[PDB]
Amino acid sequence: KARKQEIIKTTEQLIEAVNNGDFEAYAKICDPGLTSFEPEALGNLVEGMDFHRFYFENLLAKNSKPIHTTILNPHVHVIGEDAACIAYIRLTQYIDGQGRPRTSQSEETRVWHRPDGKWQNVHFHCSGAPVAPLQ
Amino acid sequence: KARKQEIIKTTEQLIEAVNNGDFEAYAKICDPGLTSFEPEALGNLVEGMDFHRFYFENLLAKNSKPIHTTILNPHVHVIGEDAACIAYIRLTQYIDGQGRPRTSQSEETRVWHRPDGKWQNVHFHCSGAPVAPLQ
Amino acid sequence: KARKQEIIKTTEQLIEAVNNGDFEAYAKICDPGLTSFEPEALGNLVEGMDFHRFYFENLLAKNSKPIHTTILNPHVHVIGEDAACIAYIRLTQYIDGQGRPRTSQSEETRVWHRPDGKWQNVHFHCSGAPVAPLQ
Amino acid sequence: KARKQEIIKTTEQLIEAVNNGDFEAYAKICDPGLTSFEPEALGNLVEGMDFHRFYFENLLAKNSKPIHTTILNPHVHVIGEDAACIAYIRLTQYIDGQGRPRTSQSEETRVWHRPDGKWQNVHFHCSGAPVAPLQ
Amino acid sequence: KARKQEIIKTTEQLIEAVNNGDFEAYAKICDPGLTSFEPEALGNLVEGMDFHRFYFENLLAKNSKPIHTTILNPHVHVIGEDAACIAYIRLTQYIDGQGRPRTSQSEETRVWHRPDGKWQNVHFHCSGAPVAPLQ
Amino acid sequence: KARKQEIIKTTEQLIEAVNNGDFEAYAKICDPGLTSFEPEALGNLVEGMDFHRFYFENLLAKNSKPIHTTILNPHVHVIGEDAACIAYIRLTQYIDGQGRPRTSQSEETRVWHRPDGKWQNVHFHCSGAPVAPLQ
Amino acid sequence: KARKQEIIKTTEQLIEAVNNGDFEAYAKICDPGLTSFEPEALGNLVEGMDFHRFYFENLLAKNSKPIHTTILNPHVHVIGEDAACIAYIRLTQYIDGQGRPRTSQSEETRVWHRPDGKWQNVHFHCSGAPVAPLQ
Amino acid sequence: KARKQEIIKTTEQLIEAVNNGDFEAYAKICDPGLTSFEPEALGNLVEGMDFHRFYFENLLAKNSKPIHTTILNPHVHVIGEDAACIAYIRLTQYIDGQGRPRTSQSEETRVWHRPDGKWQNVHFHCSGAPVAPLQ
Amino acid sequence: KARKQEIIKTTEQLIEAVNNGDFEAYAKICDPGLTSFEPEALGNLVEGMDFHRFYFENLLAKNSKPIHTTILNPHVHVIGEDAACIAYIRLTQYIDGQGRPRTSQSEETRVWHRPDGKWQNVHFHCSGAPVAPLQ
Amino acid sequence: KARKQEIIKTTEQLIEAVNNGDFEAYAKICDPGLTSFEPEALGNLVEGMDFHRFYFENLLAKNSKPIHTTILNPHVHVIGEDAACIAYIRLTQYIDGQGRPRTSQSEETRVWHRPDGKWQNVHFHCSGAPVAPLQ
Amino acid sequence: KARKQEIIKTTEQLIEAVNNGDFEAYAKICDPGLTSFEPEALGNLVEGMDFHRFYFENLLAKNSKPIHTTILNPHVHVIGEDAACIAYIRLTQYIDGQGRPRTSQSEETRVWHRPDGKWQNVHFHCSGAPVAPLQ
Amino acid sequence: KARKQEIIKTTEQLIEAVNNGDFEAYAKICDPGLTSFEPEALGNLVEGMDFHRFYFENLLAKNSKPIHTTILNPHVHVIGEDAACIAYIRLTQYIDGQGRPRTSQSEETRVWHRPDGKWQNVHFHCSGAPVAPLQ
Amino acid sequence: KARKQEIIKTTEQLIEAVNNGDFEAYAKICDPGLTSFEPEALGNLVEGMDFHRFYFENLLAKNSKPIHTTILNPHVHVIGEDAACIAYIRLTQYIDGQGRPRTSQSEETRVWHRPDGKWQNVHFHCSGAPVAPLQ
Amino acid sequence: KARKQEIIKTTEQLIEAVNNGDFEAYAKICDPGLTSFEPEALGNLVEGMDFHRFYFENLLAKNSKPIHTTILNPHVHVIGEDAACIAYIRLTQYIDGQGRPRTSQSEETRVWHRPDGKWQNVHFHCSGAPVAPLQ
Repeated sequence: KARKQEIIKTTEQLIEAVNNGDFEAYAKICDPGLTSFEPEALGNLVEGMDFHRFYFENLLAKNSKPIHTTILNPHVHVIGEDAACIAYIRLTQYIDGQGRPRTSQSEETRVWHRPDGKWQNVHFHCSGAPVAPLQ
Repeated sequence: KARKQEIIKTTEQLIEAVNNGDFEAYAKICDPGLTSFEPEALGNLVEGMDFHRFYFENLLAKNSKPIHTTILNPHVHVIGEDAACIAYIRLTQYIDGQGRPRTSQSEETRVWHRPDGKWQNVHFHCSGAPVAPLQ
Repeated sequence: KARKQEIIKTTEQLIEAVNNGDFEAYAKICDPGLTSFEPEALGNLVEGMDFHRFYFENLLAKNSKPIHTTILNPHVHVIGEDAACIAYIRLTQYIDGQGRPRTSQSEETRVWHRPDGKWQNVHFHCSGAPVAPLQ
Repeated sequence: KARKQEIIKTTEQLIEAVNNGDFEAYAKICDPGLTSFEPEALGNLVEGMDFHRFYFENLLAKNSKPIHTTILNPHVHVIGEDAACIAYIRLTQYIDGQGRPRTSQSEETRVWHRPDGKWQNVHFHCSGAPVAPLQ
Repeated sequence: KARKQEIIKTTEQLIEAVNNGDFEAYAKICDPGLTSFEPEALGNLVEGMDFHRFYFENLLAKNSKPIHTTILNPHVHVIGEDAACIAYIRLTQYIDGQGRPRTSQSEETRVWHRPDGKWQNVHFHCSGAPVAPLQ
Repeated sequence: KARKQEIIKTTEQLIEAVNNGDFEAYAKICDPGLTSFEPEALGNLVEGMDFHRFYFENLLAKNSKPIHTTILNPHVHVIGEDAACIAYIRLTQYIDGQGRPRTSQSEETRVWHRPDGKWQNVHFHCSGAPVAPLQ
Repeated sequence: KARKQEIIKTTEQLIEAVNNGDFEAYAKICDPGLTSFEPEALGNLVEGMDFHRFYFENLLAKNSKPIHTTILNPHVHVIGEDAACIAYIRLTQYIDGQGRPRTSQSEETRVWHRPDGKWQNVHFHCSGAPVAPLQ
Repeated sequence: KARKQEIIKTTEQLIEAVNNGDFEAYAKICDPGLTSFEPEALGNLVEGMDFHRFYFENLLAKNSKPIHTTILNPHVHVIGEDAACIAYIRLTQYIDGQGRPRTSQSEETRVWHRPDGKWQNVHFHCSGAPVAPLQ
Repeated sequence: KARKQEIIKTTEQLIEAVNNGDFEAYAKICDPGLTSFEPEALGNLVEGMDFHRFYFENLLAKNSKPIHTTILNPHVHVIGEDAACIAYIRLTQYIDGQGRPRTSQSEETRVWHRPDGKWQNVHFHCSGAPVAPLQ
Repeated sequence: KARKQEIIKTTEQLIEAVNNGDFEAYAKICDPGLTSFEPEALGNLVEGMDFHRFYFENLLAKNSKPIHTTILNPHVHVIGEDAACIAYIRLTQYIDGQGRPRTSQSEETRVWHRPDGKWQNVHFHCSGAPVAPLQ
Repeated sequence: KARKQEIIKTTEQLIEAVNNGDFEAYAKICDPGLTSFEPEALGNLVEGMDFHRFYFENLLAKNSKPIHTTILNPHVHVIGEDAACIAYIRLTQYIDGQGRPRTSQSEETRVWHRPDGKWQNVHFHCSGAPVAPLQ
Repeated sequence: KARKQEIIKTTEQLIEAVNNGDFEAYAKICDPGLTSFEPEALGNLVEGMDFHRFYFENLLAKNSKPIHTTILNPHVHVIGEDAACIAYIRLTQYIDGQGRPRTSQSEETRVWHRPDGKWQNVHFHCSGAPVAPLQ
Repeated sequence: KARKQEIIKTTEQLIEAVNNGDFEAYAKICDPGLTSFEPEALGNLVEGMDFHRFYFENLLAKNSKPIHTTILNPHVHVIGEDAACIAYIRLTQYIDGQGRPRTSQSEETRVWHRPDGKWQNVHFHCSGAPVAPLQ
Repeated sequence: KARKQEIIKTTEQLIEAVNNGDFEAYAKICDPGLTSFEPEALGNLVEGMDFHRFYFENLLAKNSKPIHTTILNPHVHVIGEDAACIAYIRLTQYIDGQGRPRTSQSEETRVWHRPDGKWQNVHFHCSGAPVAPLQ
């Protein structure tokens, strides 16, 4: 019961890092063999870090607008001593180029494993909106 | 290396069962606590079997058209003695109501665990097209 | 903790009655001073039973199609010995006039009171789709 | 008969606070376990204060335009010594970015309980327009 | 206080007569100098009975479909011993040519006078939908 | 015959006051229990003065453009010693934001009563265009 | 004052003849040098009877549908012992090819002269709809 | 034969006055009981001078652009010693806001009477374009 | 003055022949070196009879519908003992494939010469609609 | 054979004059009783010079752009000692308001007579584009 | 001068053969090394007979509708004892699937050479419509 | 075999001259009796040099943008000692008004003759795009 | 030079087999490790025979319509004793469901290798239209 | 197995050169007889270097924006000692003129041969997007 809390804590940390534009921080939580389905891949299965490094260097760098993220009804499956899965709904509140409020939704899955006594994210599937807020 | 083959074999079996409209068969491979993201849920996270039982009783029952399914570039992560994850691209070839050929694509993730010495599917995330071919 | 279960049980019963087209049954669970916000009222606050009696006599009577209803993440507030409130999301699966599957969503609130030792529904607010499935 | 007046008085106070952009004031009238259905949640059931805190910090702060709000035909149910429900129609008059007059309508439900001898709002369902005037 | 009830009673009777297609009955309640604003006049002020006699002879005659009419929040002004005014909102529920339910709204004013000890309708203004249900 | 002239005279005075933006003047001619149907109410029946006070404070204040109003074919019913009704068509000529001429039409009903030996307007129904010229 | 009545009587007779499809009757009331502006002339000024004779032989012949015509607010100028002018608005109620009611408006001028002690129509200008009801 | 010339001469004079923006001149040629059908009246029959006085004070005042008017195929009926009617087609050439040439057509009727030994225009019907050139 | 009448008479005869579908008759009135501008030539200048012979053999042959043709304001120039030109406007009334009346306009020029003591048409220019009625 | 050359020479001269904006020159070649069909007349037959004088005073005056005109396949009929007709196709090359090249086509007829030993143009019919290049 | 006639004669013969659907005849007039630009080639340069043989076997075979072809203003260049070129405009009149007349235009070039004392067509360029009439 | 090379060489030279805006050079290679089909003629067959001289004086003069032209798969027929024909596809690469690259295609035929021992172009047919690059 | 002929011969044979619906024949010419880019794969790289086997069993089986295929300008590279590449343009002529002719274009590459002394196709890239004719 | 690595290495080098705008470098890796299918050729098969030289001189020269290219799932066939083929999917990430991120996909084939002991690219087929990123 206590193990579900630390998956949600770790997941929160990861999302924080991304919104902060901290590539250094992000690289410590992801497995170096990470794979992902996301809208920016145009239906392709991407693998490794360097496809993502572009957005941390050229988009997230300029992040100045106020933002808020809410995680709704997380379901955690624990499937060994060192293995976990989480499914959740994500709401992001942001302000657009007109100065008006906006909200966008994505539905998301992450898979976790614990090599060397540290949790690492090995896979990610993002659906509905992209990871960055929709336009 | 040999453990990746049996995940792909088991995944194939599951997809076969669905196309066949065999609810009995389908219920043996899924965990009774299965959860899923799929377009038919309208962005909601559904849990348990009875949301799916409707399509096996009222749609799949009438399945008469010829169909072919191809799995492209499956990536398998093995994350314990009894835990596995698979990501893949799915192409379905089918014939429409005009009698013309059609093809549709979905991109898909499944998570697997082995309680009682049998593999069970615990989570599913489907993206692009629905599980049944698009119109 | 046990009182939340009987609100969800009673709410289920009410929804059953409506789908069944049982006006007799429906009249026993509702307060005779019931009020409602629903799309069929065109933004107006209707009160009493006879606005609803039309659909039980002229629409629900003919109900023949297969249907399934799922209640997602019900939140119950208990606010006295004899007073309760419930908020929930409703998914309805149905088959259309072409013979194709459909799903529709509504988000809903009900308020309950217990005069004479029996639960009665005193107010209802329906949002998104109407009470009957959308077209 | 006298208890219906103090529900309408309290409801008026709450709406005043929101239009004024007074988060401090707003937090005293709402229950800390408040839940709401509103268009900004995109069909989701939100809970707690911090989803709302964003608009008091980033939108309502800048409120400068003249505004008027009218409550039409409030119906109050009183359902214990310490429990009440109110349904009402809301008209808001405002001036747009062109300097022209506008009016918008919402239809609304609030549920009230009296712990510690003070009325607290425990649930809210907003329909038609959002809480802030429509564009 | 009692005089407001008999205006609402008389108004109900008139609406009944129209839906029934009873021209004989309708002619007894209206003043022979009746005037009206209604959508069928195309923005013109019509006077006397023979413009209306057409619909009782050629449309209302064929009235076979089920119908229900609800009067919402009637306001009555009494302005002498023998003079009254009523404003109200009207909801009509009907079934269309596809066999589907429909609802339409009109907002309406009637003026009443009592020559020879019998109430007579002297003016009518109809707005939103026409007197017969909208298509 | 002479009593029809003073209703038309009084009605003219009222319309003058509105176009002039004289709230003080307007308040003396209307009954404090005035009710109205007008397009700005969005199909609702408004009552009392403060819904109208907004336009005298924020729109009519700025009235600078040339305007002309013509009343066509007024019909007056006199229904006691102290009670009257008037129906009329209104044409307004105005100049738009391009500097081009425009004309708009509304069709209108007013009801009058004479408490304390002074005529007061008790009800108003406006149809076609709003009270202010259309855009 | 009495001479205005016989112009309206004569005008009524003419309109009757046209709706009846009586070319014989129509030819007795019109001057043989009649001229007209009407939509069927496509902006041209037609003169004499034979342009009109086509519609009495090929359209009006088949006239079977129920019809009603109302003349609103006729203004008559009398301009000698034997000379008159009339301006009026015409409403026609008719039933369309779907079996639904319709109404159309035209605004019309006729000029009259009395050679040989009988009134004759010398000119006609028709505007808005054509002489026959609009589609 | 000679009397047809002076009607065309007088008609020319009137049109000149209007294009010149000479309200003084215009008032001498029209009967004080003039009536008209024109597009600016929105299908209504206007009477007297003050509806027209607006355009001489606020539009025609600014008339600066070059203009030319041509009268085509005038037909004159003479119907007493002191009574006449004229029907004609009018072409107006003008330059638009882009500096490009434009032409517009109207088809027109005027009725004339001679009280006190001076011709006066008693009625006017304008069709196609308005009196001022079309945009 | 008398020579203008015989040009209009001859022109009438020609138009009669065409509507009648009489190629024999048509060939006697036209010069064998006839040239024409008409919409059927697609902006080309056609010469001789055989381009026209197609419509007399394959379209005009089937002419069964009622038709009427009116010639408006013919202008004739006579330019020798044996040479003439005519310009005119043509209105055709016809019944369409729905059984509804229609009217179409063309504007037309013909040139005439008298070799061997018989008038012959040497050129034709047709504008607006084609020679046969428009669809 | 030689007489066809002088018609084409004279026609060229006329077109030159128009493009040059020389009203003086143009008036010497046209008959004072000239008539024309042209698009600027809106389907009407204009007669005399003053309708054309407008374009020489207000459009052609400003002619500054480069222009070229080509006459294609002129057909000349000679129909007396002093009477001629010409049909031709006209291509005009011009530069538009963007500075891009444009070409437009018209198809044209002119009729010529020789009073007092000088050729004069008595009629003109222009089709496709107007006389000035199309936009 | 006489050699231009036999090119036009030979060209006529070829077009006859095509419309007749005579592949045998067509093959005798074309060079076996014929090349062509035509719309059916989709912008490609086709060479030899077998691309054309398809339409003689599967389209032209069924040719039943009446057709007429006119050749306008042929220009012939003769460029040796045995070499010629022709440019021309082609009008085709035909009847469509509704039974209505149609006309289509193409502009065309053919090149001719005389090996073995017989004229042969060596190249063809077709522009505007295809060789068969347009739809 | 060697004669095909000098036709392609000469054709290249001509295209060079046009792109260079060298009218002097262009006039030496073309026959003074040149004819052409090109889109700028609007479906007409133009003859002689002066229609083309306009573009060398008013468009090609300003040619400043970079351009490249490629000739694909030229087919040459040689049809005497002094007579030749060439068919080819032309690709032009250019930069537009936004500064973006563009490519356009035309398909083209030229006919050549050798009077006085120098090759001269006698005919040209251009299809798809115009001679200058498309917009 | 002779080796280019046998590649074109072999390529022709393959295309024949496909149009014939001969899966047996097709399997002998392709390498069992064949890969392809084609529109039916939806941008994916397919490998092996069984994706293609569907169309030979369910589409090509029913092939009844007349068809013709033309190969334009094949370029062959020979790159060893046993290795070759071919690029070509393909035109297909076919008849549609209306019975009208159609043509479609694809541009295509094939790669060939000679194991065991027999040519085998190892790769295919198809662009523009699909392998079967476009709709 | 080792030979597949050097094809992928060489292919990477080529793509690098293109993005860098290094024409010198690009010319060393391509065969001087290179052929290509690419969208810029408009369906044509181009051959040699000078069609490509335009983009290295006029587009790639200005390349300043950040860019990233990813090669997905390369398949290599090796078909001799000196002959190879590669098929791959290409994703390009770039920033647009608004400063927003973009991604585009192409699917691509290259053929390689080793004359003189150096690998040279002999053919290229590009599909989906062009070689430069899509707009």
